[PDB]
Amino acid sequence: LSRLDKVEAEVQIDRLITGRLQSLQTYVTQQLIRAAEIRASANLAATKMSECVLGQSKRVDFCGKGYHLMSFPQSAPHGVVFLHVTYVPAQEKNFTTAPAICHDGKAHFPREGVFVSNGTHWFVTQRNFYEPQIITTDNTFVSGNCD
Amino acid sequence: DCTMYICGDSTECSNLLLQYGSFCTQLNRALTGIAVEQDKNTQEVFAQVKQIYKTPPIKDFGGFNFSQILPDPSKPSKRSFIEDLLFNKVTLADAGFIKQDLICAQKFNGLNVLPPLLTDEMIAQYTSALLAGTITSGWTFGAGPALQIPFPMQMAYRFNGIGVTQNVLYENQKLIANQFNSAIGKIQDSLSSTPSALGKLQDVVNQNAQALNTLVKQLSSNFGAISSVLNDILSRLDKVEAEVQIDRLITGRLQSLQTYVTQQLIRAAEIRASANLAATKMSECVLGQSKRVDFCGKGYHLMSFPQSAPHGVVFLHVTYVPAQEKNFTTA
Amino acid sequence: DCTMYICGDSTECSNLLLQYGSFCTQLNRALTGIAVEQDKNTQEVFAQV
Amino acid sequence: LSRLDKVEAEVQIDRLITGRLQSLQTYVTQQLIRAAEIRASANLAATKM
Amino acid sequence: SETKCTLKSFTVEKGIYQTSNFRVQPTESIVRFPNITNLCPFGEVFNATRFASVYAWNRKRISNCVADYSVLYNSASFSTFKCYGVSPTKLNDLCFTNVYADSFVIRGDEVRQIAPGQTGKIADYNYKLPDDFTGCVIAWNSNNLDSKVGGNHNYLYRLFRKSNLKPFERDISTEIYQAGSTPCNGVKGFNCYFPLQSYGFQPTYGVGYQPYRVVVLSFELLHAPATVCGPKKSTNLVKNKCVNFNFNGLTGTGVLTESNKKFLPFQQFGRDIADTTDAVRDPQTLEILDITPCSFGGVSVITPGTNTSNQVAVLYQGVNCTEVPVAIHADQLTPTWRVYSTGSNVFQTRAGCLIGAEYVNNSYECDIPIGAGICASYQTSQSIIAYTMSLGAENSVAYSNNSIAIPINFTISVTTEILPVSMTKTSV
Amino acid sequence: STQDLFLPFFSNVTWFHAIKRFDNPVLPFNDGVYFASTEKSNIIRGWIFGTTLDSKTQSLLIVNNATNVVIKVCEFQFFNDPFLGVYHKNNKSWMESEFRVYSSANNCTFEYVSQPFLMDLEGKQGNFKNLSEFVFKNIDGYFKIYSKHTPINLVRGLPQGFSALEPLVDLPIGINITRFQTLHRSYAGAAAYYVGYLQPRTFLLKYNENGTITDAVDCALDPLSETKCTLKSFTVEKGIYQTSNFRVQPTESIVRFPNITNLCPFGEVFNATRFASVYAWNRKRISNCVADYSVLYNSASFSTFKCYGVSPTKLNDLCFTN
Ligand SMILES: *[C@@H]1O[C@H](CO)[C@@H](O[C@@H]2O[C@H](CO)[C@@H](O[C@H]3O[C@H](CO)[C@@H](O)[C@H](O)[C@@H]3O)[C@H](O)[C@H]2NC(C)=O)[C@H](O)[C@H]1NC(C)=O
Ligand SMILES: *[C@@H]1O[C@H](CO)[C@@H](O[C@@H]2O[C@H](CO)[C@@H](O[C@H]3O[C@H](CO)[C@@H](O)[C@H](O)[C@@H]3O)[C@H](O)[C@H]2NC(C)=O)[C@H](O)[C@H]1NC(C)=O
Ligand SMILES: *[C@@H]1O[C@H](CO)[C@@H](O[C@@H]2O[C@H](CO)[C@@H](O[C@H]3O[C@H](CO)[C@@H](O)[C@H](O)[C@@H]3O)[C@H](O)[C@H]2NC(C)=O)[C@H](O)[C@H]1NC(C)=O
Ligand SMILES: *[C@@H]1O[C@H](CO)[C@@H](O[C@@H]2O[C@H](CO)[C@@H](O[C@H]3O[C@H](CO)[C@@H](O)[C@H](O)[C@@H]3O)[C@H](O)[C@H]2NC(C)=O)[C@H](O)[C@H]1NC(C)=O
Ligand SMILES: *[C@@H]1O[C@H](CO[C@@H]2O[C@@H](C)[C@@H](O)[C@@H](O)[C@@H]2O)[C@@H](O[C@@H]2O[C@H](CO)[C@@H](O)[C@H](O)[C@H]2NC(C)=O)[C@H](O)[C@H]1NC(C)=O
Ligand SMILES: *[C@@H]1O[C@H](CO)[C@@H](O[C@@H]2O[C@H](CO)[C@@H](O)[C@H](O)[C@H]2NC(C)=O)[C@H](O)[C@H]1NC(C)=O
Ligand SMILES: *[C@@H]1O[C@H](CO)[C@@H](O[C@@H]2O[C@H](CO)[C@@H](O)[C@H](O)[C@H]2NC(C)=O)[C@H](O)[C@H]1NC(C)=O
Ligand SMILES: *[C@@H]1O[C@H](CO)[C@@H](O)[C@H](O)[C@H]1NC(C)=O
Ligand SMILES: *[C@@H]1O[C@H](CO)[C@@H](O)[C@H](O)[C@H]1NC(C)=O
Ligand SMILES: *[C@@H]1O[C@H](CO)[C@@H](O)[C@H](O)[C@H]1NC(C)=O
Ligand SMILES: *[C@@H]1O[C@H](CO)[C@@H](O)[C@H](O)[C@H]1NC(C)=O
Ligand SMILES: *[C@@H]1O[C@H](CO)[C@@H](O)[C@H](O)[C@H]1NC(C)=O
Ligand SMILES: *[C@@H]1O[C@H](CO)[C@@H](O)[C@H](O)[C@H]1NC(C)=O
Ligand SMILES: *[C@@H]1O[C@H](CO)[C@@H](O)[C@H](O)[C@H]1NC(C)=O
Repeated sequence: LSRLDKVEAEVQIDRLITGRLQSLQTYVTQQLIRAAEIRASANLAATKMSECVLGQSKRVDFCGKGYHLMSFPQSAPHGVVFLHVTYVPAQEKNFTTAPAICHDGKAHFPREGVFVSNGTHWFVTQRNFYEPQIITTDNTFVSGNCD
Repeated sequence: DCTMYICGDSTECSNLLLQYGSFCTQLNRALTGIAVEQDKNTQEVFAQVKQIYKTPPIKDFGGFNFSQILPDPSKPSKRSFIEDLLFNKVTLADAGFIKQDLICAQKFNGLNVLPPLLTDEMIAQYTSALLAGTITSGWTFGAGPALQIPFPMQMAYRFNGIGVTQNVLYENQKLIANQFNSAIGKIQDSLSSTPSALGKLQDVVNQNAQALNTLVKQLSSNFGAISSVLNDILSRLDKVEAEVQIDRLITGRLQSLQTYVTQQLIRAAEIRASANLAATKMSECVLGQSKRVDFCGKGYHLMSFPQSAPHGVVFLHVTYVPAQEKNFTTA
Repeated sequence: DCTMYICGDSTECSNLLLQYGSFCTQLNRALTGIAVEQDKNTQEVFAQV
Repeated sequence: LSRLDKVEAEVQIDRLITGRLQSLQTYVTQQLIRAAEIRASANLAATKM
Repeated sequence: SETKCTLKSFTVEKGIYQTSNFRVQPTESIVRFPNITNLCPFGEVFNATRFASVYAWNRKRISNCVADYSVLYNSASFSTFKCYGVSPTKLNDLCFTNVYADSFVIRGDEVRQIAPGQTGKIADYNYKLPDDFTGCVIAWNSNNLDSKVGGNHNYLYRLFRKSNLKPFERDISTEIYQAGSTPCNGVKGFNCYFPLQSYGFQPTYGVGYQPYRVVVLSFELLHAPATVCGPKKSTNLVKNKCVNFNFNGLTGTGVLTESNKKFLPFQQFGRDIADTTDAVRDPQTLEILDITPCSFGGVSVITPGTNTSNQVAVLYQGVNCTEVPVAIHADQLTPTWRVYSTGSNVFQTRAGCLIGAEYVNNSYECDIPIGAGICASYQTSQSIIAYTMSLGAENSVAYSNNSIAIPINFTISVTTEILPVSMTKTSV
Repeated sequence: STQDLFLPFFSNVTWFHAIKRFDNPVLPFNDGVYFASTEKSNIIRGWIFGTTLDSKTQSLLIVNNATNVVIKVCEFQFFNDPFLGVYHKNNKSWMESEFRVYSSANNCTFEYVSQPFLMDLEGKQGNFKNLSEFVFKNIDGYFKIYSKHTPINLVRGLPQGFSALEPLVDLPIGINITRFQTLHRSYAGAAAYYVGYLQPRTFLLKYNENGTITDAVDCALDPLSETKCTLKSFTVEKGIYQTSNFRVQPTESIVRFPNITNLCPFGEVFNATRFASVYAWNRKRISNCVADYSVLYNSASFSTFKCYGVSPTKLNDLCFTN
């Protein structure tokens, strides 16, 4: 302006205005896309809070790796941090198994657990932890025959 | 490449493009971000296991026959029959394995297609590892140390999961195995017969191809100038009034590039959402058994099997459906 | 309609709009895609039986 | 057109066309973003069903 | 240093940084214009005896000759030069399909009326130019050559017409115009004017009425097998090299190879989808030659952390790097540095060619990606190596139809997870 | 796809048959004229182009009189019944004695004689009917010519098939042409020609791999062809395809300006006695009258006209507040 009067100045002013308006529009569009991605992340965070912190989740690999027990939230700048406490088995032993027991000409199946033998005697154990028990009718339910 | 696309091999046009700042740099940054995001998507979808499990040489699974999903050693690649059908049905254009034909016109204008980090053989290796781990150990391999379990007992556990007592399997094993084999054969026939199934992938392939084609075609427009070719504009008009045409050309080509980049960003966001859904489905359905209604297929879910495909993944949901009911009196 | 909106009932303006290429076609394709997506959304929400 | 001869009608109509094309493009981009948000909401509604 | 330029910083993070892409500059230049030598008869155009009147402007055909517009532009006796679509300087470097030369004499104040889109009696009645006229107009006074004290009346123009003429339209009829409502016939009548108007050219007339001889060239360019060219001399042709070629004015750069396109005799150019040329018929040898710009590609710089080391690597995506030895630094390149092209460390991948890294066979976790399953890392006496990434540790399971494994002891682990929630507000 | 002058497909072409004795009618050349011939021994050899044909204005003359083809544009005074007449006259050859086409050629601005154009192709002796297709364009004073010659084996109608025309020569005749007449070889033979009319339209030109046009479709002939041109492809999938929007075109024009008739006193402005000085510049008010800026813009004694917000051309079609 201090160098050119109005008629020939408007020629440069319009070019500058178009350039700066284009830059502003690009900035706004990019901000909108980033905001959409952030809304997606925030919705995921809210769902994780509601299901892992306020309860216990059966969804695999959602609230941490392993069998979920509980969680604790922690604040952070523009975010949130979860501490997923999970149950992981450590040491396994190989065994011999069988699907049923035929004793009085009838098939026996476990109410809860699996049939297991160490090589000489048979027991029933819950699936995720070793605890042998003597075969009892309280452990088994009868249906069908042995053929 | 912004500079070649806008002002291919011209110092005079490069000098004018220099006056506009960092538009080209911003476009390159966005494109690089999208390119990295694609590898991130594939990584999260397929890399859920860190140890590659191997199927046993024996194939005695109590009557179940997995020949149509396990890899076939005779083929040089570890692809099964169904995966072969999936790779056959898709017409993938310009995979980018050194193009030393429309894709030739694209390349010479600065339009590059980069190869993916994970190859179609490594993806098949990941899929085979997942499938072998599932068929050998149930869901334990996704939760911790892999624990072997007979398949005829794993299926009894699944039936116990869907609220059916386990003796039903031990009394109907042969019939159940026959049903499963017949269903797998029906999938084989359906995928060998119909073609509209893989339209969901052919659509994104066509979208990318058509977007690149339109971007290529955009160079033929005058955008108000006397000619669409900068070489002739220079050869006819001297260094003074050629500016009045070159600035118009530069602005038009910049608008075309910006539109292309914005559309690519929106498409990438949609694909990212789809890939997140695919990863969630893998974790929920393959590595375990899900109680969510109509998530892992129609009916009561039992198990699932992953299969690779060009730019996608295919799940085979095995479900339990009652068929023959009888009316009764209750109290 | 791109040409109606920009150059309603003017052949001289239509000729100038012709020089710009496929902008109008791209806009029409995007709008048609959105329109089809709306029906797809309604169908997938309500047509589960 | 009824006031100015074709030569300067060019100089006016090109500016008008550029402005109107910019407005159309802005409208289409905003509609695309809104459609994406609505599609996410529709997917959530289908899952809730 | 180029990565430092790209990042606008003095510290670079561990990874791969795409930089300015390379291009092979042309090795030499070839000129191939048709070898005609006969001079164009511009004498009979500019410096002939007499010019036909504006209402019946003469058209003289000029073709199959070599013209030099420098001698027409450099003369100081001329008055006006304004060219459309072409510049006066650039005429000598370009060829013409055909030369349509229009010459006539008009008034001094009517020189403006030659421009297309203007309005005036001459443009309205006997000489109108197309809205997108291309060519040059030559204007200069000729009063001392075509003006007489007794009155020069041999130049005529039409006064009235039924309607505006089309561009480049010529009318010769002398029909009496019916200016009034009632029709008439015969030689003359009331409100019945003879279409042609006469003028008494005399030297006593001041500026603005003097006769101004005007020559207008309306050639069309570079969409046809041109036949009129400038004084540029031909040059021998070579193949299989990136060369700055120009056939009949088609300035361009690339490597040319004899294609198999059957150009029909009225066809001189072949074009791609993007309206760029793809083949050309040489004006001297009637074969057909394909044109492709010589190879190019991106440049990536593979580097470890700046504090860790300074040694780097280079990757050429999409380029079979057998051309890299051909990329000798005799001709220049967009990237100035070439010291890495020494060799003995060259490896080909599906993602391109990697130079400056030693390929090994042992596998590791993928440190920084290159592409197509190959990725590099910096370690041990330390250098940048390249290897195929390992998917994991192989582990077979002992399946059998009558064995199970159940755990005996358990461990409790705690795992962290970070999720962005919100971003900074901003108003502009 | 190209947008310019082109004949629509499936057009209702006018047809001719030279069965005896006959005459060649005169037909308009508005917006270009399509022309075809399935003939024997090259009976059709020329055309006459013009707007008045009676030496009042210029006209175009093309004749293939055995020795060579002549192209001539003059002030032709054509005869009312132009014909050509020719056999085995002591030389075993056939000679064309008569060239009765015009009587006056006062002023000529364009002439051309190179060679005859009876380029007969393979087969010989007219075993298969020869299709000589011609299209002529007269745009901005440029007369463009396209030509073809191909054999067909259909008995009477136009051969159902595809072809394209090569350009022959461009003629800068620069004359007004609204009508045309065709030429002949009068000596045992029958000839037929079609008279079609070019139109500004668009077609999808399907070039083959070798550079020869193999097929073409219209963009406005029928809805299927409109979908084809919209999709830029020759195959259409099942579905609904939105195409170009319609608009009702206006039936007639109405002019409604105020019905005042007194002429504006521009005489008291321009042809006034004296003006006021620049420091006290005069102002005169003019309203409620009839003006005409053409008489102000057409005077040659004036020096400068710079009109801002308005062009000098559009002044007579605009009305002013005050
Ligand atoms: C598989 O598990 C079986 C159950 O523990 C186990 O049998 C048990 O063996 C112990 C010996 O370590 C017996 O304990 C008795 O051992 C002697 C035998 O004379 C007694 O003097 C002791 O006082 C003690 O009572 C258990 O009675 C016996 N239990 C059963 C149900 O048989 C097998 O030895 C295990 N087999 C293998 C291969 O590990
Ligand atoms: C598991 O299922 C497999 C697929 O159904 C099945 O392979 C199929 O085996 C049959 C017979 O063994 C083959 O049929 C052909 O066999 C020989 C080949 O020369 C011919 O003599 C026959 O007439 C017939 O053409 C099928 O071709 C084959 N399927 C495939 C895809 O190769 C396995 O046998 C099944 N395994 C078990 C243990 O059940
Ligand atoms: C080329 O020749 C054409 C044929 O003469 C000529 O068209 C003619 O133009 C005149 C002038 O307008 C018309 O005369 C009629 O004009 C109006 C109708 O718009 C009537 O009100 C008048 O009373 C008068 O009858 C002719 O009718 C018209 N001829 C035809 C066949 O339409 C062109 O103008 C000539 N072109 C050039 C550039 O000179
Ligand atoms: C077919 O029509 C042609 C067009 O009129 C006609 O061309 C005419 O040919 C004669 C002689 O060949 C020319 O007469 C002049 O020819 C040369 C020119 O230098 C001189 O040596 C002669 O003495 C004589 O001056 C005509 O000028 C020429 N017509 C035109 C318009 O140029 C053919 O002769 C015609 N053929 C037959 C068989 O009739
Ligand atoms: C449990 O057993 C499996 C394999 O079964 C055993 O095979 C013999 C070794 C013998 O001990 C049989 O009685 C068993 O039935 C073990 O898997 C093996 O592990 C070792 C490493 O310890 C490895 O070298 C082998 O390759 C594995 N077997 C196969 C077929 O790959 C498993 O380790 C055993 N678990 C424990 C806790 O001992
Ligand atoms: C990279 O280029 C080289 C040569 O430029 C290719 O080597 C050619 O390979 C083909 C196929 O085996 C042979 O017919 C040629 O004779 C080879 N050329 C030479 C000079 O030896 C090489 O194949 C290319 N790389 C890839 C991956 O295709
Ligand atoms: C067209 O030709 C005619 C006749 O050759 C020209 O008319 C002659 O013009 C001269 C010059 O004034 C007169 O002396 C003659 O009397 C005219 N003859 C006739 C019969 O009128 C006419 O000038 C030519 N047209 C052009 C544009 O030159
Ligand atoms: C016309 O005459 C001048 C002066 O003699 C001469 O220089 C010029 O070359 C002539 N014109 C042409 C076209 O040669
Ligand atoms: C150029 O010169 C060569 C050698 O004399 C000749 O064969 C060729 O025909 C010439 N070019 C043309 C276009 O005639
Ligand atoms: C790089 O090394 C220097 C010195 O060894 C160290 O101070 C700096 O922290 C290192 N960079 C990072 C990012 O830790
Ligand atoms: C890797 O092994 C292959 C064969 O197993 C051999 O040809 C190649 O030379 C080896 N690479 C190196 C760097 O030794
Ligand atoms: C062609 O037009 C003539 C005359 O109007 C008419 O008799 C004939 O039926 C038309 N034919 C077609 C196919 O339109
Ligand atoms: C035969 O040809 C000659 C030369 O061409 C010619 O002079 C003669 O008149 C011809 N014969 C007749 C009968 O015209
Ligand atoms: C002034 O006088 C001239 C000469 O007669 C006349 O033509 C002109 O119309 C007059 N001015 C006006 C404005 O009428």
